Amino acid sequence: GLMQFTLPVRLCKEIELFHFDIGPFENMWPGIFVYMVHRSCGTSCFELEKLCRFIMSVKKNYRRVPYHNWKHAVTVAHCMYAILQNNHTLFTDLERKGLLIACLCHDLDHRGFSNSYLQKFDHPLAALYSTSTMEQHHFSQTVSILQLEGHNIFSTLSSSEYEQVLEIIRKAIIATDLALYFGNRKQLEEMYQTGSLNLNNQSHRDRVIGLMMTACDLCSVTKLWPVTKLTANDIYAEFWAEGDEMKKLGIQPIPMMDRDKKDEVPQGQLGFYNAVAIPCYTTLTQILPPTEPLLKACRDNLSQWEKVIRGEE
Ligand SMILES: Cn1cc(-c2ccccc2)nc1CCc1ccc2ccccc2n1
Ligand SMILES: [Mg+2]
Ligand SMILES: [Zn+2]
Repeated sequence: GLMQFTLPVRLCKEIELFHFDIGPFENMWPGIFVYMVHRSCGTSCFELEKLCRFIMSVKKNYRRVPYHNWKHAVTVAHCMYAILQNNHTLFTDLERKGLLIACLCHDLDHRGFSNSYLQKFDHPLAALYSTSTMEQHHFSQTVSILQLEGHNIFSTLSSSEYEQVLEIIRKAIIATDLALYFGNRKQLEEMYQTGSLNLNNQSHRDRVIGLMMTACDLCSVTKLWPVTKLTANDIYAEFWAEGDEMKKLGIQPIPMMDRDKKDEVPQGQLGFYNAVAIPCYTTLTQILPPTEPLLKACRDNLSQWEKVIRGEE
């Protein structure tokens, strides 16, 4: 009850900032998550014994893949923490509880392959989940872990509150399918620009939570340049492996996944910032003004990729 998690002074201060990097000490990550849950939600939100046991089962069910790994799960949870903490009064008790767990669980048992590759391979999961294949799987794994003995962190919620929190987590995880982001943001764009956006409209909250999930998921682009640049290596390590597997199926991959076209990376990064990242943090900054530092950091990183193409680095 009176057992608080306390970080060293540099982490205690920097963790409140959007561009915080969780560091290379894997054994500190669970404690960092618990710290964030306690400040974001409260020390009474979860039983510490169950929470700690949930965290370690989630960790065990992330694989040793270059990018879509346990570090990614905690990083995305930390972007969510920073959004919630800078928007104190905009979110319910259930939403703060669910969204931190949603972020931690959002890539559970990821294999380092896209929905497209599961489809072309004809993987069993592609016949079970025709669309947002991996994202339905991540949610399926989340329910299964919550259903392990002494793992039900939501046990002190009522039946209605429990169903509500699992519906928040389900929508939040499905929303991390980037295929769904483009239409979600367009609708948010129209709703903001015609002034019809209403945060007491459940269907509108869902969309806004959705864009928050995309923003947290892409948050590598919002770090200081050295972190962004080194994370890109891990991102392309998965893509190129997938491109290798494409070539094994007798399918030339897209250039993004073809290691033979490494040189085009800087230009591919420009497109993704202009097509995906900047639009995402822009719409998010309009709806939630205090998330402006993500847009700013993302613009700074866009400029760094522009400097790479100009051979300045
Ligand atoms: C779209 N596109 C195409 C290329 C590309 C094309 C040809 C040759 C090399 C590359 N690269 C990308 C972006 C890759 C990418 C995808 C998701 C990300 C999420 C967070 C941070 C960085 C990310 N970067
Ligand atoms: Mg994912
Ligand atoms: Zn992710």
